[PDB]
Amino acid sequence: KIPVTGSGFVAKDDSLRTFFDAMALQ
Amino acid sequence: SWPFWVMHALGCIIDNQRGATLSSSSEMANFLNMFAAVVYLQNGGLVTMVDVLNKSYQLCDPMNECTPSLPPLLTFINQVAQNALVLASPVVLVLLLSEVFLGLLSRFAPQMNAFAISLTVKSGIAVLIMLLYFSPVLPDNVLRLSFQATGLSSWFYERG
Amino acid sequence: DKDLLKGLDQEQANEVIAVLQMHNIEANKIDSGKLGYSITVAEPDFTAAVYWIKTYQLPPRPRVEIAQMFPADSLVSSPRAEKARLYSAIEQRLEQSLQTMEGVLSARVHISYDIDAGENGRPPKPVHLSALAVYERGSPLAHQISDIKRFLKNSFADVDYDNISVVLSERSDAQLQAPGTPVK
Amino acid sequence: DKDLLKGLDQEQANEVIAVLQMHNIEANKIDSGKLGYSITVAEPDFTAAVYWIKTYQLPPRPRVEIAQMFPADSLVSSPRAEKARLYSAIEQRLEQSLQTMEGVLSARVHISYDIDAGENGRPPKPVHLSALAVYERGSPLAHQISDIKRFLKNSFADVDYDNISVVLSERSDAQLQAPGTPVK
Amino acid sequence: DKDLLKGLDQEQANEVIAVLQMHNIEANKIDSGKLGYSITVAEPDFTAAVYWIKTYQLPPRPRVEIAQMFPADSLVSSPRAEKARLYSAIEQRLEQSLQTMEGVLSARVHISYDIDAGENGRPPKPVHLSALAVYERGSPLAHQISDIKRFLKNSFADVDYDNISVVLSERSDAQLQAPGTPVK
Amino acid sequence: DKDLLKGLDQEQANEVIAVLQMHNIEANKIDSGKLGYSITVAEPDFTAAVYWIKTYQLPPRPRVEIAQMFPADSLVSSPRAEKARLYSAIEQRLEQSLQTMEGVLSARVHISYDIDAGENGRPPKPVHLSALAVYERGSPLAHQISDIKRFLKNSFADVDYDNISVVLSERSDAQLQAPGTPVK
Amino acid sequence: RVHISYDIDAGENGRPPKPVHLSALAVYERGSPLAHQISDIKRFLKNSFADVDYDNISVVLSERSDAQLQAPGTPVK
Amino acid sequence: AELDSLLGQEKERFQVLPGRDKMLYVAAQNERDTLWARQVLARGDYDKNARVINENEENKRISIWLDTYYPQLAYYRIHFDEPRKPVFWLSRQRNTMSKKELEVLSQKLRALMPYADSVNITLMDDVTAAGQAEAGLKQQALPYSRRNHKGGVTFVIQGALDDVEILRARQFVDSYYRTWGGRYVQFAIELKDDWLKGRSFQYGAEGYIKMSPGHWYFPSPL
Amino acid sequence: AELDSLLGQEKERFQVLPGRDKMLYVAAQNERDTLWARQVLARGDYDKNARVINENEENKRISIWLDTYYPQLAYYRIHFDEPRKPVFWLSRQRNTMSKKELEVLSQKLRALMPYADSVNITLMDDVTAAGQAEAGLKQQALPYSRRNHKGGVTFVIQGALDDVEILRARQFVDSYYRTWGGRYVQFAIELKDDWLKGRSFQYGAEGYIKMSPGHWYFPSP
Amino acid sequence: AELDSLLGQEKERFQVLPGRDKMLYVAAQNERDTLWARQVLARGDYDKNARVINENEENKRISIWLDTYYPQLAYYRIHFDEPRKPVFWLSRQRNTMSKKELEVLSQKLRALMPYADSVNITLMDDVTAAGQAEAGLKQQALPYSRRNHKGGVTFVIQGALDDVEILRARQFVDSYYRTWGGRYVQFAIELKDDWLKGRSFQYGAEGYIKMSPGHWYFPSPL
Repeated sequence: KIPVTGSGFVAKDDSLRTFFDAMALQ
Repeated sequence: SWPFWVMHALGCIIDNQRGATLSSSSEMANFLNMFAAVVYLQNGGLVTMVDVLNKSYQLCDPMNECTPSLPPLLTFINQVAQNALVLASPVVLVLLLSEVFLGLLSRFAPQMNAFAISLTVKSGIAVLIMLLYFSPVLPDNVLRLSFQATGLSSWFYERG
Repeated sequence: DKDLLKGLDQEQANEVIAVLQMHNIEANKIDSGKLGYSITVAEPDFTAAVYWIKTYQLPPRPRVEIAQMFPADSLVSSPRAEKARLYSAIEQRLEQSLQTMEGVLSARVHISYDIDAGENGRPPKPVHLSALAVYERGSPLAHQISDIKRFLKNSFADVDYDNISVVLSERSDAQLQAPGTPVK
Repeated sequence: DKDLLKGLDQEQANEVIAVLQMHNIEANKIDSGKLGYSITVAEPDFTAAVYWIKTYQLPPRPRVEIAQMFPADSLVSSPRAEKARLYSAIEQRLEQSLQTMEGVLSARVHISYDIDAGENGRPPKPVHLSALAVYERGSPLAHQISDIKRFLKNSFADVDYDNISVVLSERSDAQLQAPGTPVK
Repeated sequence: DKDLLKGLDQEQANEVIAVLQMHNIEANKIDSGKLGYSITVAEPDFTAAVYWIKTYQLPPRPRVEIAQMFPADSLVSSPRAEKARLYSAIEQRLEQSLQTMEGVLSARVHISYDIDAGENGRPPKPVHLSALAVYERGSPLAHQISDIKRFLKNSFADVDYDNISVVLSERSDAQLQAPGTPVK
Repeated sequence: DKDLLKGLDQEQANEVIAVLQMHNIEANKIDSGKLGYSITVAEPDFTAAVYWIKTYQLPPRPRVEIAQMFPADSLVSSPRAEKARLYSAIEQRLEQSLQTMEGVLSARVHISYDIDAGENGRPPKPVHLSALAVYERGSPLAHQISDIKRFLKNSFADVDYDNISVVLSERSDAQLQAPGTPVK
Repeated sequence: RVHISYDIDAGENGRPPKPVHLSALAVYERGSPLAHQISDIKRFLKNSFADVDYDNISVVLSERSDAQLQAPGTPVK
Repeated sequence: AELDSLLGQEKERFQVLPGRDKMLYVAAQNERDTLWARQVLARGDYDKNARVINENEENKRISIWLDTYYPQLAYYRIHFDEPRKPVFWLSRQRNTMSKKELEVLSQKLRALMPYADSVNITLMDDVTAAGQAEAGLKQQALPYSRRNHKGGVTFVIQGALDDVEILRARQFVDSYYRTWGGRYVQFAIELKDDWLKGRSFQYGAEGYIKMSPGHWYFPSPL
Repeated sequence: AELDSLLGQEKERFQVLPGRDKMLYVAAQNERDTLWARQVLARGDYDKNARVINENEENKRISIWLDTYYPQLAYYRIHFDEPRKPVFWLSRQRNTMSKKELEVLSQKLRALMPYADSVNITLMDDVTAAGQAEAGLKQQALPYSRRNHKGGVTFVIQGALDDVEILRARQFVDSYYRTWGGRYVQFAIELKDDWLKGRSFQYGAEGYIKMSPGHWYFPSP
Repeated sequence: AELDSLLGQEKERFQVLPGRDKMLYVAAQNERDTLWARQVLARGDYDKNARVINENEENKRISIWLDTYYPQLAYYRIHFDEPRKPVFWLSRQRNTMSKKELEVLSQKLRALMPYADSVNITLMDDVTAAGQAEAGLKQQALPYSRRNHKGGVTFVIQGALDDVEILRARQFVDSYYRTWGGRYVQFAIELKDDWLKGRSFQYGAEGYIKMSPGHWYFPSPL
């Protein structure tokens, strides 16, 4: 029920803390 | 102080209609305001006066500049006024209808001077009809009109 | 010959004939103008007919609704007198809308009345429902128990499936033949 | 000619003949002017007609609207007595606007009413819908569910598809031949 | 010749004949003066029209608008009681303006009502729409859904393209030939 | 010559003849004096004319405007009821001005209304427009849609080109020849 | 015949409202296995109200008496 | 006064079978046509004897006699698609009846129903009645849980189903009940909400329910 | 009078056929004219017996007979494009019937339909019925998920479909169901709301949905 | 009274053709003139028999017969400019019938249409049907997206188009559906709220990357 094919992060008006914490696994 | 204000406003209407205030151009209205104070304080009472200011700190914490939200404030005065008129509804209709009923007898007997007679009889009538619904009708509206904490969202919002 | 009820209404008269024909006694309906209807029987069936009057509580009372005891003609109207007339028009309209379903002959629905939750600081309670139904025979009445629960679920604010209780049955055996006249 | 019922009006009489003809009996609709209508059947048919009167709860009651309990002729009207007259006019418009779809013959729509929001400061809750329908037979009624829930979704503020429930069925089999008079 | 209905007005009588003519039976439109109209059919064609009167719920009720519940002649009008006429007059004017397109024969639009977000301090919610339409056949009715959305989108303050739902269909087959009398 | 309608309007009778003459059936506009107009059709064309009555929803309602249920005769008028009467006169005057352009036969214009901003704490939002138009055929109607948006651009405070939507179309085929009487 | 428990004092004071109790009586047609007929009524009676439990309802039921169909008889002397 | 004119105008929904015990038999199709004929025979405009039979009634009528005189019998359904020669669907892997006493069953069944000329006994397989019942419930992509046990299986459909999967699953069972009968395989469709309605729990062999962030409940191992 | 004058004025929508069981069958085209013709035989202006047949109603009557005398049969539909010589679409990859036992079926099917003269049985393939349905579902640009199993496949359509996809879906299923029928392949349209509207999320192998700046949701794999 | 006098005054918008089964065919040009002629034969002012044909529905009458007796056939449309010699547009690169069994189809298509004399068969090419739809879509300067697959292609027109981009796209498709029909190529005009008209990109460490075409689009906050 999550219709996308690839891999990646979609950000809709994040506050630069929940954005950069999501890059903390790569 | 909403239901105490209309109750103090209630007693001033019944005081003003019966005479007794025409020395301007009151003790009775003080009596109802004390009475609704005690019957509010007994069942619960003070538990709901502290709860609305404990929740007020959860939605109006300072260094955030919350305001009292002007556009629903502008109907506050008629909101207690329409609660004032319907609470003073039944006793002003009988006193007014009795006067013109007396006035039709002055048209039937010309030198009665029913204005003088109107002052002697109205203070007993204006208090008697309100004794019938004093017991079952007044004290529950006092508890109904107590402002509760659930409506705290509609009067405020923080600005940043 | 002997009378047993008189002065009935139209719908009270039609109920007495339909019960006695189930129990093999034949009665007669005679109109009397402005004094309502009247119901007579024969001579030997009179002793048994009074026995069925006592059990079935004839004549039937008029059915009672909750909006009858809080009339709108009163110039005052408390909020306990407004939610009760609001609930009483919903619990007749859902039952009358239930009669347009597939195979239902009769139904009766009840709603929970909540009036004292708004006067104090207490939160409003959840709302419960219950329904009855009589189905036409030949129906698999184990599979028709989930469409009434689905329709009645989100016709209100927020119910669960435990608060809805529907118990239903198949119709009785049909009475179609005449009683027969007692000859002597 | 045993008389069954008298005093019915125009819309009540056309439902009685449509039910009796399903069970192989015919009637006569005799007009009486100011006293409404009247319905008579024969004597061997009298025992059967009184059986179907009690089961189908005939005569039908007139259908109830919520706006009848709150008249617009009052002097002052509360906000509780205004959202009940507002919500009652949309749901009468929503089932007449459902008849202009293809295939549909009848519909009934119910809305969840808000009661506590008029006197309290609580925010209102989500609104739930429920609908009934009768479809002309032969239609692929499985693919017909996705259009009514889509149409009913964005006719309000914010609903979701788990709060809308549609239970629909095809109409019954057609009655096209005459009953036949009972000769005896 | 048994009578079905009487007392109907002008607009009702041309709909009852239009339903029976779909089902291969004749009808006569009899006037009665100020007492409305009446309709009579023949005796072999009596059993079919009673079955179709109950199903299509004929005669039709007059179509209800929300402006009929709030008349302008009241002495006091709330702000809650004035937006309801305002919402129910824009809802009729776009319906009369959609009929001027190429191919549309009938349409009905429903606006999402919001009334409790005005007196309070909450911001007003987004407005949702839902429209129906009927096109003449022979048209590519999948490509004409994009300009009805384009016309209604910037007719309000701020809507999106997914809070509006248009469900449309083509008209039925033309009935041009006579029903035909029963031969006796 | 069976009758169809009576009690109509001068413009309502000029509309009934215009739909039937599109569909190859004739009519007779018999005047009744003070009652109004009345349409009687021939007997073989009676089945087809009834079918076109149900589809086109005839007789036509009078076209509604928003300033018809907020009349200017009352002694007091809210600011909510004063911007809606101002806005209801611009979209009628703009319609009278749109028909005098080069090629426009008819048009209809809607403006986004403002309700809550009189009392809510928000300043008023931008204006959104929507327009329809019917052009005489032979016109290069892809280039005409940019001359109406320029005229509609600076008819408000500050609107953009995205809040104006113009959907226009060439006119239909001409109906010029007589229907033809049935040979009886 | 059904009976409901009445509450008067709780609606005015700070005391919470009490639980709701139900009791029903019934006269059944004879020939019925009336030990299994007691569970549909408690299932029906529970969620026709705000907050009741299954042990505050008590059903007492009985089959009807034998039918009386014959005439008494006139006293001859 | 013949009987076939006493019925309706269309002589295609009824079919008159002459019995062997001086009684005519009219075979209807549904409950509505049985009441159309039972009103005719109840008012009494036919001086001889006649009876109306059905499919749902006749399949429950000759099972009371069969559940008394021939108990523990494994059968499926009796079809009356040809009313002069019905077909008895006997099971194969659950009986121990020989060839000789099956003619005794085909003669003690013929004398209780007089309109049948002969009864045919076919042995239907038992696992092919559930492999078509599993494949049809798999085409609708519905969640289920099969429970195999001795002498009958049980398919459990629980959860919060939506509106299309209840109509499509109610249209599938009655088309299965119409052909196989409800003796061997039973459908148990049950609509209930999320059990443990909003509580977090730790399932499997050591279970506990969390009434609150600081409250633990220890029922049966979830 | 004879039957073809007792119907309407348009003598083109019905075609009467004389039966073998001393009847006369009329072959309508939809449910709107069958009630027109059944109104005629019900009011009683014809002396002998007659019936009104249909495409879909007769396609359910002779399927009730077939699942009583011949169970575990793999077929799709009987086509009634010419009502005097119908064509029966039998499956190929799911049955083992020889030529000798196909003539008993084609001669016992003639006695159930007295209006027909012969039945032409052809063995259709099983992969082309699902290859035109899958390729027909990509042309409408719809997201789907095929689940294969033995003896039937099914296509489930999910998501927040807009108004053009729930009109192209009905115009495609009814054109495919009209040809093949719903015996082998069945569609299941179910529509849910999007959990991702104003939310930020990471997609791929370790997918999660941030329902708030401080609230994570780990979904099912 | 002959046939072409009972119709309207202008005797050139219709076209009366003699049939072979002793009937008489009238050839209208649109759905408006179809109801003009059908009112004549319904009101009953003509003694003999007559039928009404049409371009959009006679292409449907012999496509219902065609997808029963000749499945897996690739064709586009039948043009009826001269009704005594219709033209059938087959596919060249997707049809594998020889010359002997193509002449059987023309004599079998003759029996469905009793007004026609001989149906002409030509083999249209399959990439020319896609080149006219592509070069005609670039000529209007419309942002589109092509999806190639086996047995037909499809073109999607997404985005938040304005009124001119809707009017040019809607006008070209209806002048294209007339020629080739919608059996092979389907158009997918849809309005969504994104200012980026169809396309989608992901951005990391080198620039932008054009994503594969999918159904989900990002809603645009601007």
